Amino acid sequence: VQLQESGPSLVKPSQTLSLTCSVTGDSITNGYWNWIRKFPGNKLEYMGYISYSGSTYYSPSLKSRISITRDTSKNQHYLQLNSVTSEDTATYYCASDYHGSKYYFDYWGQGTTLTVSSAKTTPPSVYPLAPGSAAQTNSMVTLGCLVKGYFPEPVTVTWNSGSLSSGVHTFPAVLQSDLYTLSSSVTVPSSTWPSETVTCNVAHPASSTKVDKKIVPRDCG
Amino acid sequence: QCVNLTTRTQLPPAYTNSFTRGVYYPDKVFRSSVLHSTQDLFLPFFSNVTWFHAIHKRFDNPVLPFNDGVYFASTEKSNIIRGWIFGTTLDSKTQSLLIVNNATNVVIKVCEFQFCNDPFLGVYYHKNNKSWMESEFRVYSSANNCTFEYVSQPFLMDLEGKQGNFKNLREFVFKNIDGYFKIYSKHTPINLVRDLPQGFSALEPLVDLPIGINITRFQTLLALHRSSSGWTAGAAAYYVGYLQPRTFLLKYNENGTITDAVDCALDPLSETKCTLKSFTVEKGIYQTSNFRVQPTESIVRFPNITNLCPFGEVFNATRFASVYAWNRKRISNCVADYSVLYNSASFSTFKCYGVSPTKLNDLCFTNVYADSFVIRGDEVRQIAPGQTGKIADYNYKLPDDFTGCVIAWNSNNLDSKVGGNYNYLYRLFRKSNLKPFERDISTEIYQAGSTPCNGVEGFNCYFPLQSYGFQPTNGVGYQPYRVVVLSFELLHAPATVCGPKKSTNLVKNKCVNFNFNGLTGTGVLTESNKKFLPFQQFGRDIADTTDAVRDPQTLEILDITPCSFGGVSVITPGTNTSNQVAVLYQDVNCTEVNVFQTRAGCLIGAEHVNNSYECDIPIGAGICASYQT
Amino acid sequence: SNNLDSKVGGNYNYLYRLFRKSNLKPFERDISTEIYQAGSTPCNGVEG
Amino acid sequence: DIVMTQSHKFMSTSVGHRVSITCKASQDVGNDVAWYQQKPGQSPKLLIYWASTRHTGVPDRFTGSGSGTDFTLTISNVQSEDLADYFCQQYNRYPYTFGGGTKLEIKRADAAPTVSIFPPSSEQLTSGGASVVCFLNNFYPKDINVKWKIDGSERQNGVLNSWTDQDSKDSTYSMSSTLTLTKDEYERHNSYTCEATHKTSTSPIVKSFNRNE
Repeated sequence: VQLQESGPSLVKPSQTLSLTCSVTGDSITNGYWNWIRKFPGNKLEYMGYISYSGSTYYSPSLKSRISITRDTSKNQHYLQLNSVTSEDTATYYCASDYHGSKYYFDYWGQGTTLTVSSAKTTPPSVYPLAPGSAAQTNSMVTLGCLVKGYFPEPVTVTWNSGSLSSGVHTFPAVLQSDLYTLSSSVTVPSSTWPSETVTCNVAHPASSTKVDKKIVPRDCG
Repeated sequence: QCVNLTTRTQLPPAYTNSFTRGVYYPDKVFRSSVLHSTQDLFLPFFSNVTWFHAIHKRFDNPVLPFNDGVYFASTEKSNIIRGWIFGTTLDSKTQSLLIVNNATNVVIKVCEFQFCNDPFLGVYYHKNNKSWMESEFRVYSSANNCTFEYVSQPFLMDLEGKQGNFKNLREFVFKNIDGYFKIYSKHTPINLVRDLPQGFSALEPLVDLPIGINITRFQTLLALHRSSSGWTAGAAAYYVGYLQPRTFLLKYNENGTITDAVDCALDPLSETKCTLKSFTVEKGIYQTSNFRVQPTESIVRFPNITNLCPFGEVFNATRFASVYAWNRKRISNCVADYSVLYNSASFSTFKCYGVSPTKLNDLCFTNVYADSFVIRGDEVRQIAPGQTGKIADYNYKLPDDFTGCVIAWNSNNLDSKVGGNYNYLYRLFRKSNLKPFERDISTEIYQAGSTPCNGVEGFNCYFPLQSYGFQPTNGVGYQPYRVVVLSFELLHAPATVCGPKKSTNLVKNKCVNFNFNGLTGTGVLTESNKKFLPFQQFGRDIADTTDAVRDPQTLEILDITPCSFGGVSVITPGTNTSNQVAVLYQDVNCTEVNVFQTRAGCLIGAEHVNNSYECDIPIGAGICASYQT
Repeated sequence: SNNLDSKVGGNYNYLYRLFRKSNLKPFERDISTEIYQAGSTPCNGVEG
Repeated sequence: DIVMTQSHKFMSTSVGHRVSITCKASQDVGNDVAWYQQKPGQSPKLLIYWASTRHTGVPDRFTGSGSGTDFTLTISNVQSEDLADYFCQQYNRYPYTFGGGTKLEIKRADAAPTVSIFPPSSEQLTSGGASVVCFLNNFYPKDINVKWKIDGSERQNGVLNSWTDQDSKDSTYSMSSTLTLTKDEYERHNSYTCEATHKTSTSPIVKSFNRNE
């Protein structure tokens, strides 16, 4: 049975959270649907679950600020987490724990990262990173792709629509007081740049912003 | 400080024998023409000492311990030994002692010195105009928190480089007991080329340094001479010997100079002199000490593999009680092995609180109470102190200091049928909170309002014993878990199921240490042929000596034989002719201990001669020894 | 020592030692302020 | 509550060695011990169920044992594809409290990184921004010092450092040092220099550029 997570990635504090753990391939017949979050810093905590009988119980850290509903028609279930705080910013997952043919199994999905903050939505501004004209010559030329001023996390940054995968070093994001900052690097030979077309594709599904910045040698000497 | 020498060649520290070194004055008592026995840390004779020198490929400065006490003995010809570093961890975090000498004043300072990588001192520019003047100061980096400083009188020491034989002999005693460092010294000219001199010299103390600190490791500084990493050294020798709490016999002359010292833990000839307190050994057998075989290990024989606890009727039962009318079962007077309950691979819930399950083996409890009840899957986590829910506030509340366990198993094929299981009940409404170890079996109708209910349902009158729901169309984890909670506490009653050390250990025909129910001792368990009574447990001799026992849970007939013990008699003639001895142990055998069998023991050291001569020194049973050709 | 060490609002400047694994040795000062573990659970840094 | 305590948070394991991942929990869990395998950028998967049988699709190089509260996850034949995070868990009851995690580290020979400092583009200076990024790739170990030298002065405010995980192809590391500054600060300085201090060389890699071009 395939799993897929969906929902808004920006939840304001002291409001109602909404998610959708899509279950495709097999209907809810036997098994549970847990909820595991991932805090930044390799710390994990449990949230809750729901069954197909009508009995719901959650973690003792959350007394009554969490409710999970069910819907057997569209094979989907929502997650309502009321009165969220700044510590609830985590990557939410849904899984299932049920045995099969007298053997234990564990299925997982993809997961999405939800950012709980009071900041405003800012569209990203992609700026190119070109080397200097008096740099040292080398057979392998390093390029860059700078994304600064985007909210919220995460974003999808590729290289030449996924066709350029060799030498791609994905860098994580940092957190300043207002926005985020994403960086990336690639390794192309001297016969490729600037002879061929190198353009990093930056896509932001939260703000519907897609900026394709062509790597051009600006400015010249 | 940071620059280290690169001329270090790794050589193995071979063993070296010492003859009579390690003799000094024990205290401030001056004696003459007497023989007094002292008890202090001395160097044992014919022990194992180190082998290190200071040459221009072998340049070694090892790290030696100090908790047992060390002895210093060095033969010098050009004053190579400068000082030592008395520290604890060889770092700038603890308090250390640094005693060096730049041939002008004895620098004794008690500060917090910075331990460098490799301290070294030398003389520069040996080509022309040497003048024996030193300028390099690479012993330490800084010195703070100084509490004591000692400056000696200025003098002039000749540090010239002599060739040939040694001309100086400087020995030191480095020991520290109860925060009082004692330093001894002795200087005398000798004649020596390579080996260790077999001389005799008493060391006199110079000063007293009550540092009051702990010293664990130490090093030794060396002088360097070469005609900043390729510098070489000269030629010297120094030996380190570990001290032991032995006993010496200092022979004083008419002037008070120590002329002889005898270590009592070296040879059986010394055992005669340290007992009678006289070096002149006369004719006759003299008893010195008592031989005793030390035991190997401690063996306790309390439990066995039988007489287990009745856990079959508890874990493999059919039906249980509810959460409000649960039954309390007491388990005692047996032995419960916790290793077969962990690897059963059939318990879906095995939790324990309070203490670790690997730590309760060496821990004895007195009360075991199994609390079995049937709950759902959403009520197992509520069995915890300081929690709320439908169990901790309504049905069963744990105390604060609860150190019990939670044992349950799967009931997928036991309490799951098609149609619904309405067997067990649970209370839903209650006015007040609960108490630890409280059972509520009342079926009183809960009055939610002001009007009475009169035992029947009506306006604000609901049935408190709500029914459970067990259907095959429910979840997997909602099956009824047969939760059995164990209780443990400490009272005035003694322990029953603890286990002394283990199950069983059987080592025969050896001197082992047993442990019985009412008596302890050390003996050998040997075979026997008697027929004891089956209800007996022990047995005594005439004058109350345990010699034959019986295992309480194993029908065996074994006796208790004492180990090989007895006195030590040294057979030796007078010291005016020779010093050969004959080792004779009393009440021993020639198996457990030039071997001759005697009636008093095993005589090892004397040969068997069929020729009968005159009796000189008595041994026993008509056997005599004589020092003849 | 009430009129020499105590002040207004309470005195909360100095510290002392409360917990230890074993007993102290006679004539030895304990100035070790390092964080040591109790059993087999290491901490290695901040409190908690 | 169930406290899941591991041995260490960060360990090191070379290729061919045997690493014993121990998770000494304070409370006994029985035999319901499972372990995760979380790649950087993916979801954790099931590795060992019921502490005696491997999962379908997992090779035979992953073994597991333990007695009492002292479990041992013996990882034999540690290759580059086995570099993941491990979490001792239990399917006994809710909540599923997980451990801290143990990350391995493959040891190899030390090498020099590739330092390349790039000038800011002309499109960023139009809006009024300036960010000098000092790229550092293929360095070892993770502990490194990246400082900025602007006209002989060290700058602390405005430095954004973000390190990556260990790569599963060459066992190297990557990071990025972005110097966030204003537009007026860019016109008052000339030389920007970032250095990378390595343990195999006393002199760091000096990479600079001139604004006159």
